[PDB]
Amino acid sequence: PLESQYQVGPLLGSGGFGSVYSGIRVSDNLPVAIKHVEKDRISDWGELPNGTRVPMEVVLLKKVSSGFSGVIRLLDWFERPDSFVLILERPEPVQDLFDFITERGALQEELARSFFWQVLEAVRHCHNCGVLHRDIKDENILIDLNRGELKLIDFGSGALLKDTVYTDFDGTRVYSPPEWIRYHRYHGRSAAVWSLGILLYDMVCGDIPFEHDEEIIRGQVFFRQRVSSECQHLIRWCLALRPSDRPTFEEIQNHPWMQDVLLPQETAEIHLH
Ligand SMILES: CC(C)(C)Nc1nnc(-c2ccc3[nH]cc(-c4nccc(C5CC5)n4)c3c2)o1
Repeated sequence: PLESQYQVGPLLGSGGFGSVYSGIRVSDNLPVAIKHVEKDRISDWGELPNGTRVPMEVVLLKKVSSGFSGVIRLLDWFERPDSFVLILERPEPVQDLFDFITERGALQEELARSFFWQVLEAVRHCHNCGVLHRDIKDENILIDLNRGELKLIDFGSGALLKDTVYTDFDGTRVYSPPEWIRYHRYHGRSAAVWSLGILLYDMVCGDIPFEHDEEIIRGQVFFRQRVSSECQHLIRWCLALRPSDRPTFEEIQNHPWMQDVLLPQETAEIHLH
């Protein structure tokens, strides 16, 4: 099944719950990415329409797959005795937003606006299709350098979206909201908005605002870089301590800092080429 259909490049990276290889489909030469998940390391098992037990990442990616390219395409998946293999789209040339920010330091605001807008569009699409990612960060965002288009990746910490409380959490501590640190309780939308504020701060400052649990709970945001007041306001709003004080996605995208956003293609010519 697999060996025939795909040629395997080197490793692209690995985290908890996954290892990802660069790869090529032999039939069309289409660039792919090949993700392997060990069954013994899966803490959160999903179920398909078929009534078949597979990793949650597969459930979530199937639920969001259609014309929309702000989320990574799941092309195919396989089961093996001890593992699962996911075939995912791979743009070329591409670069991880974590590496991209590392290289450039603070992003100019025009570029941050485009990037953050596209992530917001992506996350809205996820919620629309019933999916909550739970690990929004620079590491889980890819830049298609030719098209200036961003893509959410790694739904291995994700869950079905629900409007009731979540008591489990598998994503990145430093990106997690204060309600999780203190009460091991949160709600999806409000918690995602927090992690997006961490993301925006990362984009405009070159680094994340908080390292320890104590700083997260204090919720005081210091800017080490020149950032506009409109941008500051938005970040501080997303990073409100009390979830109900956080903006909704509509209110984020209607904020004054998010006006006159560049199209992706414009974003590439000015900022990436
Ligand atoms: C832990 C991590 C980020 C490796 N998990 C992950 N899960 N899926 C991917 C994933 C899926 C499709 C992809 N297509 C292209 C990449 C890729 N390209 C360049 C650099 C990177 C590194 C962060 C992994 N990924 C890709 C990754 O990564």
